[PDB]
Amino acid sequence: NSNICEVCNKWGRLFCCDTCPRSFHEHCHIPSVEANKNPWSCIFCRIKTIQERCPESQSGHQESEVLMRQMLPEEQLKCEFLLLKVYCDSKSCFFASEPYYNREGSQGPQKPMWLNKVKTSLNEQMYTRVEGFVQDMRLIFHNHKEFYREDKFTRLGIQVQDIFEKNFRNIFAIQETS
Ligand SMILES: [Zn+2]
Ligand SMILES: [Zn+2]
Ligand SMILES: [Zn+2]
Repeated sequence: NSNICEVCNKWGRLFCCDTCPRSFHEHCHIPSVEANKNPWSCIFCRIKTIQERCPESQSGHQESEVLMRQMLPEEQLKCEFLLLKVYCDSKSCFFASEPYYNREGSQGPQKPMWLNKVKTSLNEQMYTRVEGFVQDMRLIFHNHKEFYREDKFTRLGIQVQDIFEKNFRNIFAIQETS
């Protein structure tokens, strides 16, 4: 196995995947690494198994159809993985915890959102459809863009949204277009 966490790339107290070489800190993995389970397969392995069990699940889909899906186990899992993929980029540190807003010439968003709040919402099964999770994810970056205006710090929002959107199209097998 790897000697660093796959998500945050740091050493420490790591839990090792039994079906691939990846390793994780307890609360870096989503869901948090399970108490027992021998052997244990990580989220990457579990997502791979879904695809292998239903090869056709990789044929192209319409975003509109994906967003209306109910958060049954497999969609719950895919959303956990997509969130994990955002946390894997170091730039996610800017969006992880609860933000605050006091900048001259700007007003805070009406509905603040951050990655840890989405993490909790997923953990407590608060979303009934994929749409709920994707809306909150996109809100994080949209709140950022609006608040930071012409400061070049706005680009952090663009960069992390691009990671989200690429991984969304990949995980949910969205039909490729120009
Ligand atoms: Zn970690
Ligand atoms: Zn694995
Ligand atoms: Zn099948």
